[PDB]
Amino acid sequence: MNIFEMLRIDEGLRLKIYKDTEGYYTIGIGHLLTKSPSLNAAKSELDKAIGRNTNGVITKDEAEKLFNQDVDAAAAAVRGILRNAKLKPVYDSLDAVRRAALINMVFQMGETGVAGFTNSLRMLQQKRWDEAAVNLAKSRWYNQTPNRAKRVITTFRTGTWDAYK
Repeated sequence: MNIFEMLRIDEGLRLKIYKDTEGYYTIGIGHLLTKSPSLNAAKSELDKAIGRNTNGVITKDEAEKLFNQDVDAAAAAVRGILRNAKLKPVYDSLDAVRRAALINMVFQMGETGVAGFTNSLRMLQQKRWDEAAVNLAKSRWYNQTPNRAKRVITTFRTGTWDAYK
């Protein structure tokens, strides 16, 4: 098991532009294209990504390509996140699994959502730090996609993959 797997399990895999839960323009295994309105916007977005006039269609490879980047990036966010908000040593003290969920939770957060968390994080404390996490996954996925939200916090709160297993 792993973060990849885990996200493929949580995100699902779509090759045709759709709206997510929040009604955004998304694609693949999470690829948020755009928050707008007009598809076009999102389509165009897709186009520069891919670079080939997809017209809302992609391929497994294509998708897999976006994915990896998305992941490496969440993985990167996470660090910076607790980089700030102080509590860096927490980032370091972490283990695989916790940290995987962390990556999950924060993927594919986007500056605005990112910002807040950091706040809610600092303003929390070295020991409290944890609940903002659980807190953020809740809300992001609660109401709408609660199994996911459950799957995460657990994994996060347990350091065990059994949940996704």
